[PDB]
Amino acid sequence: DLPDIQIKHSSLITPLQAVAQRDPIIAKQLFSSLFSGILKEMDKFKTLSEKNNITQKLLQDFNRFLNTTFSFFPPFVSCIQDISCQHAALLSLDPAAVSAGCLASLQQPVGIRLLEEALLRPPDVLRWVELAKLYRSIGEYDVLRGIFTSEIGTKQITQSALLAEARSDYSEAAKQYDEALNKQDWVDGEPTEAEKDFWELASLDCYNHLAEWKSLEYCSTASIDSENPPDLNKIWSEPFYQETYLPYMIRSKLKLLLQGEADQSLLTFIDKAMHGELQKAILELHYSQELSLLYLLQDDVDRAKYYIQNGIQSFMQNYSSIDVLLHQSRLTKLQSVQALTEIQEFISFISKQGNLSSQVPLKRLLNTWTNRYPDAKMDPMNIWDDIITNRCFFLSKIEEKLTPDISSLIRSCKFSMKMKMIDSARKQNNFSLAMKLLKELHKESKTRDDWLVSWVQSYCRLSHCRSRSQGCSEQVLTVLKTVSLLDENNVSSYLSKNILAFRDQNILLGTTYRIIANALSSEPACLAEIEEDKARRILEEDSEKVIAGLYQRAFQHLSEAVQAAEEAAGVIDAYMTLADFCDQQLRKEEENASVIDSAELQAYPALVVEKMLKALKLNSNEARLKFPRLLQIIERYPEETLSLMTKEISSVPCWQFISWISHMVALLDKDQAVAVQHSVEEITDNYPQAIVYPFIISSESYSFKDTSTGHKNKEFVARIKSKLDQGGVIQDFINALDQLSNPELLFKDWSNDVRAELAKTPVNKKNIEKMYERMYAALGDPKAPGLGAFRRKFIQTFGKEFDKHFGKGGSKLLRMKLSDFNDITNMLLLKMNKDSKPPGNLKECSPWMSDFKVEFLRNELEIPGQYDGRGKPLPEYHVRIAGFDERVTVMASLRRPKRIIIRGHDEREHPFLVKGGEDLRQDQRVEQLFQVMNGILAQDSACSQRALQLRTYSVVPMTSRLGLIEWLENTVTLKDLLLNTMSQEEKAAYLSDPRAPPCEYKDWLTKMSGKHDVGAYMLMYKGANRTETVTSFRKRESKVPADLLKRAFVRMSTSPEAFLALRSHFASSHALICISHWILGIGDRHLNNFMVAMETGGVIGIDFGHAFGSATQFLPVPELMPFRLTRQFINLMLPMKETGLMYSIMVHALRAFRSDPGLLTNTMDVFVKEPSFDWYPRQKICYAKRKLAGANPAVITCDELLLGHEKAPAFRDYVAVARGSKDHNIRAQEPESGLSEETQVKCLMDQATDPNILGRTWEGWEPWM
Amino acid sequence: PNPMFEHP
Amino acid sequence: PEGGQGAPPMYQLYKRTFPVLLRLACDVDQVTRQLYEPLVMQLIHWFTNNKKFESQDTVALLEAILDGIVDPVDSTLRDFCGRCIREFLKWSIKQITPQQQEKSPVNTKSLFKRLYSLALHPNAFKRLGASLAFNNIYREFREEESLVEQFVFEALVIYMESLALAHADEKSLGTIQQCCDAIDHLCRIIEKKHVSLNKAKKRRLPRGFPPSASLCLLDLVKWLLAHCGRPQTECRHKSIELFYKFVPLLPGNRSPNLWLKDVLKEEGVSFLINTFEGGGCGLLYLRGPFSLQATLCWLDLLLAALECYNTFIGERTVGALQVLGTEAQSSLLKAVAFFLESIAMSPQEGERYNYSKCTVVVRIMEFTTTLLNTSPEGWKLLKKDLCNTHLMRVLVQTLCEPASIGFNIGDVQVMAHLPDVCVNLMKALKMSPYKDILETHLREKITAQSIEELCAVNLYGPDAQVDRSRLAAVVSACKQLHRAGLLHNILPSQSTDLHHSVGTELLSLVYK
Ligand SMILES: COc1ccc([C@@H](O)c2cc(-c3ncnc4cc(N5CCOCC5)ccc34)c(F)cc2Cl)nn1
Repeated sequence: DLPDIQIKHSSLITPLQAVAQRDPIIAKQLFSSLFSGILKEMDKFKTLSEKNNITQKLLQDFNRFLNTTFSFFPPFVSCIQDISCQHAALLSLDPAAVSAGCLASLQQPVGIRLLEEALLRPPDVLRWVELAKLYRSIGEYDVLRGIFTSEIGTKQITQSALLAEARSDYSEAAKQYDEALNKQDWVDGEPTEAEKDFWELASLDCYNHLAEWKSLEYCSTASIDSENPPDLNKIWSEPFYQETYLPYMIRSKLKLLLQGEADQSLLTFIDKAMHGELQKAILELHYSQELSLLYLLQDDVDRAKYYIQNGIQSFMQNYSSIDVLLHQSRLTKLQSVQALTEIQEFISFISKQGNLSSQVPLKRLLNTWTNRYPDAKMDPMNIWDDIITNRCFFLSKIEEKLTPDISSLIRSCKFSMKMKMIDSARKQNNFSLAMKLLKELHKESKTRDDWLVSWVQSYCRLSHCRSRSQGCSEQVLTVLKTVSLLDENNVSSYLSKNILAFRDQNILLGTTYRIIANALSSEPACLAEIEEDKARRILEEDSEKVIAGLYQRAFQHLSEAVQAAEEAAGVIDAYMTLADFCDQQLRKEEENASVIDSAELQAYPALVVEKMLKALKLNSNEARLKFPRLLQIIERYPEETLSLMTKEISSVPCWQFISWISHMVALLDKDQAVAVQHSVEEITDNYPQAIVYPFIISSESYSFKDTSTGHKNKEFVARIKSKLDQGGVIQDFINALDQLSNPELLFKDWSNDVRAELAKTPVNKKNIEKMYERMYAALGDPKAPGLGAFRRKFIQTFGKEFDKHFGKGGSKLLRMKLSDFNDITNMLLLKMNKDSKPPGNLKECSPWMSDFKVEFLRNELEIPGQYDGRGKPLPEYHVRIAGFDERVTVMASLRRPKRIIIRGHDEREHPFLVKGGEDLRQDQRVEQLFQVMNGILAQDSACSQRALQLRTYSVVPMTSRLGLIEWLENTVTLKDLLLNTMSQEEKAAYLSDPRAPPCEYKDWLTKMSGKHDVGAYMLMYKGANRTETVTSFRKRESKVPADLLKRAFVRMSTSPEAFLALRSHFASSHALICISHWILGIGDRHLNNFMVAMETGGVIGIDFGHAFGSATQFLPVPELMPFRLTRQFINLMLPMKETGLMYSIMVHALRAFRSDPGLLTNTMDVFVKEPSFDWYPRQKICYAKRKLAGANPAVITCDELLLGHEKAPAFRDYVAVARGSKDHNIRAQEPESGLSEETQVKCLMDQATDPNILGRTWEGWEPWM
Repeated sequence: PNPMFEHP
Repeated sequence: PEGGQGAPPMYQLYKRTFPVLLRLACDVDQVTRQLYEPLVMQLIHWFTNNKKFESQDTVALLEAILDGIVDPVDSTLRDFCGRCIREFLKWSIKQITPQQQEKSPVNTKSLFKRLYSLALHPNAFKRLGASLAFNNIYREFREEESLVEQFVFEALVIYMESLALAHADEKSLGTIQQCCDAIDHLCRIIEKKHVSLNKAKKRRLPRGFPPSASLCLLDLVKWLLAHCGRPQTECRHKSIELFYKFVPLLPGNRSPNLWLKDVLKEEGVSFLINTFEGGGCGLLYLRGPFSLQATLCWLDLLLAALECYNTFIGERTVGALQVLGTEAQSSLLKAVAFFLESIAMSPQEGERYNYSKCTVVVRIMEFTTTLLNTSPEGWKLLKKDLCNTHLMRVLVQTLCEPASIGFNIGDVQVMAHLPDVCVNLMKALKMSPYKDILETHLREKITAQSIEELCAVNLYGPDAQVDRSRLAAVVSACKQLHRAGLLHNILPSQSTDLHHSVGTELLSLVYK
C-alpha cells in the first residue's frame, strides 16, 4: 500500500553483488567505490608508517597488474587507473605502463587524467611524453602545443614535427623524425630515452598514415635487430616490443603481402608464435583479422572463418565494455566493423558454389561494394586503406578462381574505389597519399575517356587544395601544371554530350585562373621574376594587363560553367562561385578610382545580384549569409541594374529573409526602398509576427523626404501599419510592458533630454514644444495615462507630490528660458527618489498582464524570440502567451530592469527580461552578427570538426526604450559559480577580509595615488611603474584559491572522461567567445557577463552594451585587454597552459573569420544605415576591417585609446601600457599590421595576460579571478 | 536489522 | 533527519528516476511488471499525501506521468500512465483535505487545465494523451459532484474542438476513437446531472462561447445550432448526435420539431442556411484534379452542408421544401450541380483528392434517398436541379464499373457499402414520379444484346482482363437490379416464350 522502505542490507547488498557478477561496468564501479571508501577509512587509524607501507604494496601490485596483463580489459584497466587517480600516494604508478595499457584499450581519457594529476604535485620528461602520446592517439593536436615547449627540456624538432602532423602532412613529419633519430652531435644536451621512443613511435605512425609499407616494415623490424632481423621470437622478448613494433610489423607485412608480394616470412612467425599459449592468446585476441587475411592468402578458408568469427566476438565483447559516455572510443571501435564484415562476405561468397559460375552474383557484389564506402572526412585513411586493399585482394582472388569482359568489369570497380579513396584523402588533407595514389593510377586513366577526364579533374582539384598552404611563386607553379593537361580534347563524344563533366572542367579551369591571378596580385612581379617558360603562360602590359586577362578568362570559364549548370546543389556551387568571384573583383576595384576598370567590371554588379538571388531561390545558407552584400551593391549602383533585383526578389520564398528583416525595414524611408517592398509586404501578411516589432522600431523614425515620390513611400508604410497590430493587442501589450519600468528612469530620460536642449543654450526651436506632449503624457498629470492607457497606481501620487514644482513647470516653465538655473530640476529629481517605491513586488504594478487571461481570439501574442530565420516558421507550433507569473524580480542595476517570467500556452514557464530604458538594437545586431559568424564558422572544416558554435539568446526590441530579452534556462553567472565553489572559510576571506584582493586593490590605489575614488586610475597610470604593478598583481592574485573552476568541473563531472569533456568544452567555448568578442570589440567582460550552462559546461556571452570599442573609448578608466583570459581560466588547464587548446581554437576561429572578411564587414552596415542612440559608425566598421585583415591588437587598442582619451591627464601612459614593453611582451615586438593569424593570436593573448595591464584595470572587472 | 528504522 | 539540511532534497534524482520507473512498470516481462506496477502505484499513494502535497517531488511525478501519456510510439506507456493519472486523482481527492486542494499544482482544476492545454494542440499525440487521461478519470469527479457543473460544459466543448483538430490530423490515427469515447463518457454524465438542476449559474466559461454569467444548458445547444455545419467530419457528426440527444431533457421536454420551427419563426429561415453553409456559400480549375488544398477544403465544406440538415430532413424536424423553397437563396443546389458537372474527370495526392471526391457522391445518393422517402413528396423543388440526367449517369456508373468516377478498389469498406446505397437509391426512385429517366439511362449500357455481346465467344482461359472483369461488373449490377426489384424493367423476357429468354440463354451459356 506504501513503499516498504524497512529493507535489509542483504536485500541491497545481495542484488548489488548479483549485478556486479553479471556486468563488468557495475563491477568496475563497485570495486572503485569500495576500494576508495576502504582507503579513506584506513586514514583514521593505522598511522603514517604502516599506511605508507600499505600504499607502497598497493602501488607495486598495480604496477604488477598493468605490466602483466595481456588482454587489456577496458573496465579492468580503467578501474586500476582511476583508482590510482583518486589517491595521491598512488599517482606515481608507471607512466610507460599506464600509457601502453590505456592506449591498447581505447581508454585514453582515464590515462590522461592520471598523468595530468601526477604531473601536478627537472621536468618530468617521461610523463610529459606519455601524456603527449595519449593525446596524439586521440587526435588533440590542439593540446600538443602547450606540451612540447623548451621549458620541459625537449627539442625543437619534435615540436615542429608535431605541428607538421597537425595538418595531415605526415611526409614532413616522418622526414623530421628520422632526422631526429639519426642526429649525432646534439649540442644542447642529449634527448631522453622517452623522447627517442616518442620519435620512433611517431615515425611508425607517419609511415602508417602514408602507405609506405616498405618503410613501415623496415622501421618496425630494424629496431629489434639487424642483418635480416630475426622477428621470430625477438619481438616477444623485451615486452616494450609487443605494443610498439608487433602491430606495425604485422600490419606492414600483411598489407604488403596483400598486394602481391611472394614473401613467406610473416607466415612462419605466426606459425611458430602459435606454439606458445601466451603468444597465441595475444595474437588471436588482438588481431583475429590479420590472421584471417593471412590465412586467406594461404587459401586456408576454414582458419579464416574461425579467426574472423573470433574477431567479431572480440569486437562485441570489447565494444560492450567501453563505457557509454566514452565516445570516440566506440567510434574507433566501430570503424573496424565494415572490414570485418567484408572479410566475412568474401568468405561466404567464395565458399558457395552457386556463385563464381555465373556473372550476376559478381556483378551484384561489385555494385554493393561500389555503393558502400567508409565515411569521408571522418574515417581516417587507415580505415580507407583497409577497406580498399581488402577489396582489391578479394577481387584478385575471385578473378583467378573464375574460369568461365570480367577483367575489365573488375578493373572498373577497382578504379572507381581508388578514385573515391583519393577524393576522401584530398578532403582530409592527406595530400601526399592522394598524390601517390594518383600516380600509380595514371596509367589506366588514359585507357578510357571518362576515366581520363575524371583523373585530370581530380588531379587539378587536388592541386587547388594543396595550393592554399603554399605562399606564392610556388602555388602558381602547382596550378600551372594543371592547365597543360586540363585543356585536353575530351570533347571526343564526352564533354560534347556530358554536361556535368563540362561544368566541372569549366569550374576547375576558372578556379585555376583565379588562383594564378590572385597570386600575381599578391606579389606583383616577384612571382614572374622566377619564370623561364612561365612568362608565356602568365602573359597568355606585363604588370596589370596580365592580371586583367587572367581575371577575364577566369570569368569567362566561370560564366560558362553557370550557363552549363542552368541547363540539386550542382548549380548552387556555380552560382556562388560566380557571385563571390565577381563581388571580390568589385571590392578590389572599390578601394581604387578609375573609368576603364568600371567599363570592364560593369557586367558584374547585376550578374552577382541575379545569380545570388537564384541561389536564394534554392535552399542555400551560404547565400542567405551573403544577403546584406546585396544591399550595399544597390546603394552603390542605384542608377543602374536595380529593377533587375526587383524582378529576382519578386520570386524568392517569403521566409528566406526573416533573419534580415531589421535590414529591410531600415530601408523603407530611402529612395530605393522598392525591390524590398514586395518581400516585406508578403512577410507582413504571411507571418504577421516576425515583422511587427522591427517595423515598430523602424516606423518610429523614418523621417521621409517627400521630394520626388514620397507619397507612395508613405503609402506603403501606412498600408503595412494598417496591415499590422491586428487591432490593438500588440500595442497595449507593449504599453503595459512599458508601465512597469521605473517611472523615475523615464524621468531622468526627459531630464537628460531637456538638459541637452535649453539649459545649454536657447537656440533650439520647437523641440521643447515637441517634448511638451510626453512629460504631460508620461509621469505628468495623472489623468493623462488614464486617458491613454492603463493608469499606473503611482502617477496620482506623483501629481499629488509633483504639484508645487510641477505647477510652475506646466505653467511658466513652458518658456522658462532662464537656461542657467537647473538646481530646482536637480532637487526635484532627487526627491522623486526620496519617496520612490521602485519595486512592484507583484504583478498588480501592471494591471494588464496580471489579468491577461486570454478569453477571445485576440490574435494571440505568440511569445517573442522566435522566427530564427532558417526554415519555414510554422507559426502553429510557436508558443503563445497564456499568462504571466504573479511575482517579478528586479535585477540590481542603476537602470533597474525587471525579469518577468511568463507562462506560455503549453503551461510551461518561460523566463524573460524587460528593460524599458535602452535601445537594444545594438544588442540585436550583435546577436545577429554572432549568427553570421557561427554560420561562416560552421563552414570551415577545422572549425566544424571541433563543432565551434557561439551560443546566442533572443533579443527582441519592442520599441525604442523598450526591449525584451530571452532568459536561458539553468545557466549561472561565472561569479556565482566561482563563489559557491569556494568553501565558507575562503568565501568569508575573499569577501570580508581587508587582505582580500577586493580590498587590497583599493588600498593599493589609495596608498599610491592618494585618491579614495575614481580618478585614482588617471594618476595611478602616471604613478607606479611596470615592476610595482606586476608585483602587486602577483601578490594580490596569490590570495584567491587557484582551482575554483577545476573543483566546479570535478564536482559536476562524476567521471574522469566526463571531467575532460567538460573542461575541454568550457575552454573551447570560452576561447571562441574571446576571439569573437575581439573581432567586434566588446569590453566590460566582468565576471557576470559570462554565463555557464550547468547542463553542458559551455560558456555564454552576455550584455553587449559596449558593442564596438567603447569601454576603452568612452569610459573614465579604459579597458586595455582584448578579452577575459584571467588566472582561473589558465589554472583550469594545468598542467598545460593557455598555449595549447585555447590558442589552437582561437587560431582556427581566426582563420575561418579572415578567410572571407567581407561577411562581417557587410553585415555591420546597419550601424551606419540606422545608427542607434548609444564619423561615429564608419570608424567602428573601419577598425573592425583593419583588425580582421591582419593587424597588431595593441595598435588598434592604442588607436581607440587615441580617439577616446586624447589630451587626457595620463593618455601617454595609457598608450605606453597598451603597446607593450618591447622586451617583455610579444605584442610590442611585432609589425603594426600585415600580421599572420598565429602571430596575431600570440600578441592577442599576450595583451590579455599582462600584469602590467591586469594589475591596473577597473576594480569591478575583478582582474585577479 | 532491516535498517531503515522508520516508516512513511 | 531535520527539515533544514538532514533532509536531502532528492528532486533531481526523482526527475530522472520516475520516467524509467514508469517505463519499467509496463514493458514486457512478467516478473518486472509484478515488481514495478505496484511500486509505481504506492509511489503515487505516498506522494499524494497531506505531508507530501504541494512538494516539488509530487510535481516531478505528475510531470513524469503526463510526459508518459503524451508520447511517441510506445503504446503501453500511454494506457499505464492513464491508469496512473486515475490513481493520482483518486488519492489526491481521498487523502487530501478539501480546503487544502486550493493552490497546489496537484489541484484537480489545475490538472484539468493541463489536460485542456494538451487537448488544444497541433500534435496528435498530445491530444491523444488528453483523451486517454479523461477516458481514465471519467469514473471520478462524477461520483464526486459539485464540480461537474463548474467545468463539464467547458470540457465537452473543448473535447469537441480537439476532435475537430483531429479531423485534419491523420487517417484514423487512434485519436478519433479515444476522443469520441471521451465525449461519449461525458455525455452520459451530463445526461444525468442537471436533469433537475439546470440552473443558470456562473459556471466556468468554455472557450468559444460569448461572455456570460448564466450558461446553464441552452447556450450549449444554441452553440450547436450555430456551428454544427463545420467541415470537421467526426466533430460535426458527434455534434449533431449531441443535438438530437440534448434537445430532449429540457424544461417542457419540447420536441425538436417545434424547436426548429420556433427558431425559424424567431430568427428567419436563412438562419438554417448560413449556419448550415458557413463559408461554403461563397472554381473552374476544380474540374481537373488539383493538388491545391483549397479544392479539398471546399469539398469538405460542401459535404458538411450536404450532411448537416440532410440528417434534419431524414428526421421529421423540417422538410426539404421549407429549407429549399424560395426563402434561403442558397448555393446548395448550385454547388451540387457544379460538383456533378465534371467529377467524372502528383498521383500521391491525386488519390488524396480522388477519395474525398468519392466520399461525397454516396452522400448525394443517400441525400436523394432521404428526399424520396419523406412525406413531403413533390419533385417540383428538385425536378431538374440535381435529379436530372447527370445524377443518373453518376448512378449508373457507380452501379457498374465504379472505377471510372475514382472509387478506389483498395477501399474495401467503401466499396462494400456502395451496393447498399445504390440499391437504396434505386428502390427509392422506383416510387419517384421521374423513373423513366432511370430506365433509359440503365438501358443505355446494360441490356440484353449488350449481355450477349459481352458474352463473347471465349470466356475461360488466360484472358482474365476483359472477358472476366466487365462481365463480372455487369453481373453485379444485375444482382443489384434484382435486389431493387428492377430486373425485368430493364431486361424483359420475350413475349413468345414463358421462360425469361435472357435467363435461358445465360443458363445455356454457363452449362455449355
Ligand atoms: C544572476 O544572473 C545575473 C546575470 C547578470 C547580472 C548582471 O550582470 C546584469 C546583467 C544584465 C543583462 N544585460 C543584457 N543582457 C542580459 C542577458 C541575460 N541573459 C540572456 C541569456 O540567458 C541568460 C540570461 C542576463 C542579463 C543581461 C542586466 F540587464 C542587469 C544586470 Cl544587474 N546579474 N545577474
